[PDB]
Amino acid sequence: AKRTKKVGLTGKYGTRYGRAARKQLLKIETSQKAKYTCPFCAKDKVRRTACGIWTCRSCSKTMAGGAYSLHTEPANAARATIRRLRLARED
Amino acid sequence: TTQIEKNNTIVFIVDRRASKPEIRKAFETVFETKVARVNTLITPLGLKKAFIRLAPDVQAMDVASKMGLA
Amino acid sequence: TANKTLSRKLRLAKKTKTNKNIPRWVIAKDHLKKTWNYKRHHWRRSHLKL
Amino acid sequence: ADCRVTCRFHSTYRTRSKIVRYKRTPGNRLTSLRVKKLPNAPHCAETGKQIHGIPRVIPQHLTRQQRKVSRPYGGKLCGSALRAHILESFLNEENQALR
Amino acid sequence: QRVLRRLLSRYRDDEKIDRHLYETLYAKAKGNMFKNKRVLLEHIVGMQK
Amino acid sequence: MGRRIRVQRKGAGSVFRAHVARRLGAAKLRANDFAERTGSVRGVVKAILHDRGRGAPLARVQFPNMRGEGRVNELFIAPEGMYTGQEVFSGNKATLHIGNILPVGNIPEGTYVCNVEEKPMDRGCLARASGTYCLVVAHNMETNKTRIRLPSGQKKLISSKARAMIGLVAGGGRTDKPLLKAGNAYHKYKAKRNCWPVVRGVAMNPVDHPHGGGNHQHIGVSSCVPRNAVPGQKVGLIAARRTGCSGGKR
RNA sequence: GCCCGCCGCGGUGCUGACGCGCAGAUCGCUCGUCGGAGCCGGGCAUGGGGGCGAAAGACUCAUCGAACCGCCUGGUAGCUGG
RNA sequence: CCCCGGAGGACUGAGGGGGAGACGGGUUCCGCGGCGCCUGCAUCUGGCCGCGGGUGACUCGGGCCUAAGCGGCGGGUGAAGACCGGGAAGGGGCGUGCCCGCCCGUCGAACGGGGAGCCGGCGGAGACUCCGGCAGGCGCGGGCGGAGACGCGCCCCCCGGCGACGCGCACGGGGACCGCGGCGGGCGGCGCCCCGGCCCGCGAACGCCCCGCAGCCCCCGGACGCCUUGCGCGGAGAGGGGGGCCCGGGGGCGGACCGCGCGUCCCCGGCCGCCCCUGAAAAGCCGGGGGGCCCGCGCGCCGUACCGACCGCACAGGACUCCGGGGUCAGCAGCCUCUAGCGCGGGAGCGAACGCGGCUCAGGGAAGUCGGCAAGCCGGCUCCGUAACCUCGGGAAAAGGAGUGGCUCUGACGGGGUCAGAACUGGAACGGACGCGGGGAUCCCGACUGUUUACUAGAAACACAGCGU
Ligand SMILES: [K+]
Ligand SMILES: [K+]
Ligand SMILES: [K+]
Ligand SMILES: [K+]
Ligand SMILES: [K+]
Ligand SMILES: [K+]
Ligand SMILES: [K+]
Ligand SMILES: [K+]
Ligand SMILES: [K+]
Ligand SMILES: [K+]
Ligand SMILES: [K+]
Ligand SMILES: [K+]
Ligand SMILES: [K+]
Ligand SMILES: [K+]
Ligand SMILES: [K+]
Ligand SMILES: [K+]
Ligand SMILES: [K+]
Ligand SMILES: [K+]
Ligand SMILES: [K+]
Ligand SMILES: [K+]
Ligand SMILES: [K+]
Ligand SMILES: [K+]
Ligand SMILES: [K+]
Ligand SMILES: [K+]
Ligand SMILES: [K+]
Ligand SMILES: [K+]
Ligand SMILES: [K+]
Ligand SMILES: [K+]
Ligand SMILES: [K+]
Ligand SMILES: [K+]
Ligand SMILES: [K+]
Ligand SMILES: [K+]
Ligand SMILES: [K+]
Ligand SMILES: [K+]
Ligand SMILES: [K+]
Ligand SMILES: [K+]
Ligand SMILES: [K+]
Ligand SMILES: [K+]
Ligand SMILES: [K+]
Ligand SMILES: [K+]
Ligand SMILES: [K+]
Ligand SMILES: [K+]
Ligand SMILES: [K+]
Ligand SMILES: [K+]
Ligand SMILES: [K+]
Ligand SMILES: [K+]
Ligand SMILES: [K+]
Ligand SMILES: [K+]
Ligand SMILES: [K+]
Ligand SMILES: [K+]
Ligand SMILES: [Mg+2]
Ligand SMILES: [Mg+2]
Ligand SMILES: [Mg+2]
Ligand SMILES: [Mg+2]
Ligand SMILES: [Mg+2]
Ligand SMILES: [Mg+2]
Ligand SMILES: [Mg+2]
Ligand SMILES: [Mg+2]
Ligand SMILES: [Mg+2]
Ligand SMILES: [Mg+2]
Ligand SMILES: [Mg+2]
Ligand SMILES: [Mg+2]
Ligand SMILES: [Mg+2]
Ligand SMILES: [Mg+2]
Ligand SMILES: [Mg+2]
Ligand SMILES: [Mg+2]
Ligand SMILES: [Mg+2]
Ligand SMILES: [Mg+2]
Repeated sequence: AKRTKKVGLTGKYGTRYGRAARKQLLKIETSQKAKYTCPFCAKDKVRRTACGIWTCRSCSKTMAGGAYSLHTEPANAARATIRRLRLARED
Repeated sequence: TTQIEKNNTIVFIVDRRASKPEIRKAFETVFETKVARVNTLITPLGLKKAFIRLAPDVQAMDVASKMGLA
Repeated sequence: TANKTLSRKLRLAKKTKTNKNIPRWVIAKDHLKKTWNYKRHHWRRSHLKL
Repeated sequence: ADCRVTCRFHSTYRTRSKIVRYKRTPGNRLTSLRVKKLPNAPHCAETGKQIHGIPRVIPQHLTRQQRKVSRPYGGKLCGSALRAHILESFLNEENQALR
Repeated sequence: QRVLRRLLSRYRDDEKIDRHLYETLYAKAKGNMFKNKRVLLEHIVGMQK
Repeated sequence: MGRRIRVQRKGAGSVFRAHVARRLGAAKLRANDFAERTGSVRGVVKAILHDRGRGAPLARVQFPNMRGEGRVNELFIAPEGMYTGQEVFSGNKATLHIGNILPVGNIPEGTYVCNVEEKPMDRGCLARASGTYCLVVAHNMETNKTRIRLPSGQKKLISSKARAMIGLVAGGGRTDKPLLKAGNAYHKYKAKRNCWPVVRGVAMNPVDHPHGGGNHQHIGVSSCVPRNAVPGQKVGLIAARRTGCSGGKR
């Protein structure tokens, strides 16, 4: 049976720190606890080990990524643009 | 005296700057005998004491008697 | 302390060695009336800093 | 009875190299016996896993035969790593000469 | 849970039950379906029948 | 008429020196040499590691010894997407891939770069913090200068033989999580410097600070101080063009 | 950096004891806290108009709105005593 | 005699008034003798006084290594004292003559790293140090097997390893401890009962053989399974069958009485969780690639006695760390206790006021007082039953009720206690000592945990996350 209605994993904080901070942390902490898909392993086993460091627990690659998620939107866009600029440098 | 009569060991005061090899050599050359092992300590007054065990085929009674130690 | 350097051991040893009274034959020989050696010390009320 | 014991080391500060166990002696007495730390065994230079075949003893106390394995890169690579290196070298030779 | 797992394991090995019945009951045990060993043995008879 | 204030005491060092114990070392680009200056050199990413006091991670990368036998170990600020066992390249002829080091003259307009040198060969000093980058804006060949955008948004001319690394720094988003507690701030600053917690000037006596004293806590004069004020006087807002919180900038 | 509670660490009230003291700050009962911005030991660093301070003008060896030691110095006093 | 002995009566109560170390003290240690001083009373006592004595190391520590640091460096600067510092033609192997080379400290830890020790005995005072026995370390002298995972002399350059590391609720294994019975040996009491009470029944380091869960690897082959308290794992090859390696451990033989249990402490194991925190270094020792080539003897220097005998002018203060039995119990709480140890400036008489620490009081119940200050009420466990408001997490033990002993039985869980139920019975009693919230309706201030005027102020003051310049 469901145990809380809204607070989710922020129920560890009790009544402290106010509503806006707890609302921000629910999102942040869910993101940083999630399992991600290993871009090499093929499997969903990547977990965070430090702020920007992600390890695949199956194939054991280590990767550099975001603070609280494996990929970031700026990096997605930058990688796409750099790939396009390379391809334009191939005649 | 118990130490000499059994355990075949004799007790001296020596110069504080003397090590175990020097002590063994000096006892051998002076008393014309055979040392086996040497223990040492410095007393609370600053003297050096040597426990000298002679060879298992020598009588400390006899060497100490020739000394005058009895 | 049970873990002391030889230099501190030797200076302590000299204090112990010299903490003594005037011999009686010395008193007779030198014709003394003062018979207490006032450079003696006792461990309970001393502050040897050696 | 009373089985309490006193410290065996020079000081009583209980660091990780000053750990003892307790044992009963033939004279009916409770004695303290030091518990040495156990060194790790060598690990793979490529993947960091324990090399198979070497006991967890400092090599100064092992005979020469006991400190080694019988393969090229015997104590340095785990064998999967050796296979991978051989394949890399040969196939790269093949793709660098003759296209 | 150790008592229930020991009994279910023995049967599957002896081939008293198949591997699929074994897995269905293993899950039901971890879900608190059985309060003791006797109730579990009766549920096995029924499934087998 | 007072004592020395807190900002005056930090310059001597003592308890205000950086906590550098168990740091991995200084992070740098590979030194420019003959082989990179004429061609390209190859390295392999060996590890990705966390550095004490630093938000972004570092990469330990191994190259061959180009003047002897053996190998050579380098520490890099890690671009996001770099991974253990990757092959990186460094030279005038390296390709356009995340993690490679190229002269900024050979890098096309529109590109994200990190760890950029402001003068050639100094080994990299711009856009080094987590999530930062520089854009390559334009090339002027005759003067042999490149125009870049710094993370503040300022524009700058640098030489075209200054080198950079392709990509953006990993660890981005770090500041979007609130510190919840005094304890989280305590741990964060314990990894860096003795700079925390902070006591306000108006909470002090006049001997300790120029904002101190009074029967109500209050500064007393304007807290905009001029640019040429002397040490001990230069507290508050230093040489402010304007103040207050109003919208509508750009 | 959750709650009751032992050692520990602290120090609320009795404006209790004591106040020619057990003591130049202690004792009894009661009380705050007890997984943490937690408590303890050793080594090391910062020196006087300087240091150090989650800020009380607090602390810097019973000394602090400027330590202690010797000297300048038998410092000067239209002021008190002889 | 407050000393010694015997008998009795008590206490400290395993976080000890016990047994031992680090620091500080420095001979306070031991034996014999003694009472001039001290031992705020006495003394035939003694840490006091006199006279003799006393601490033994290849294996314990220091010496070595490096930490945070500190010093040194052609020189640089300043009136000097001195302070500051890489840009300097900076040293080794050997064997002539060649060859290799960028530039510090045999300063800094008696808790970090660091080759190697166990048992029995002997003395007034020493022991991991002596003696006897049994070992270990470092030195010096007279190319093969397998299918495979794997099994069975050096020197230089480079690549590596060990040394070498955080926290946590659980779960698992070993050791020690602790209990319950059997059997052997010995006690004590005994008015009645008593095969029912008490004490003793011991096995080290080290060497050879076997045995070791988890975990990692090999072979076959190719998949709706395997599996934990929790998880976790598999075509990047599971399950099944057969193997390899590690495992601070256990057993057998040496060295040399018998079973069965819950629990506690310590270490270890595999996982899982956490971090804007990611949890030393070096000496020393070893491996890989490439290339060139049994028997004897010894192990130096320093510490080692004792003590909370230390600091507070001598003292209810202050003063780091080991080991940790039984009963009641949730328990390292309180209360009683085995082992061990037993001072605390002295006694006797009387039973006034007053005080200091305690106890009980009819009827009333805050009328007392600036003020319920002080005191008292409540309190364990199980069941029942719980409002406003709210940041939806709380409020909450809200408020309020009921039961609880002894004895004789019954049921449930795979030898072990727990949980549930019934009959009988006792002044109308039962958390019978001990331990242990009083509650509620509101207003002001500060969001919260935290900090502070050592010695008259703990707060509304400081800090804080957040916000802004
Ligand atoms: K001593
Ligand atoms: K003294
Ligand atoms: K002034
Ligand atoms: K000033
Ligand atoms: K000043
Ligand atoms: K100033
Ligand atoms: K100051
Ligand atoms: K601070
Ligand atoms: K502040
Ligand atoms: K002011
Ligand atoms: K307490
Ligand atoms: K107070
Ligand atoms: K009173
Ligand atoms: K007190
Ligand atoms: K608590
Ligand atoms: K300073
Ligand atoms: K100072
Ligand atoms: K001053
Ligand atoms: K002064
Ligand atoms: K003076
Ligand atoms: K002078
Ligand atoms: K003066
Ligand atoms: K005057
Ligand atoms: K005057
Ligand atoms: K006068
Ligand atoms: K006597
Ligand atoms: K000059
Ligand atoms: K100078
Ligand atoms: K040294
Ligand atoms: K050191
Ligand atoms: K240390
Ligand atoms: K040491
Ligand atoms: K270490
Ligand atoms: K190799
Ligand atoms: K000794
Ligand atoms: K009377
Ligand atoms: K009276
Ligand atoms: K009243
Ligand atoms: K009245
Ligand atoms: K009250
Ligand atoms: K109640
Ligand atoms: K009952
Ligand atoms: K406040
Ligand atoms: K708290
Ligand atoms: K507070
Ligand atoms: K006050
Ligand atoms: K106060
Ligand atoms: K308070
Ligand atoms: K207040
Ligand atoms: K304050
Ligand atoms: Mg010695
Ligand atoms: Mg103030
Ligand atoms: Mg001012
Ligand atoms: Mg708490
Ligand atoms: Mg509490
Ligand atoms: Mg005069
Ligand atoms: Mg004067
Ligand atoms: Mg008692
Ligand atoms: Mg004595
Ligand atoms: Mg007297
Ligand atoms: Mg040793
Ligand atoms: Mg050590
Ligand atoms: Mg002794
Ligand atoms: Mg360490
Ligand atoms: Mg001793
Ligand atoms: Mg009234
Ligand atoms: Mg507050
Ligand atoms: Mg005060």
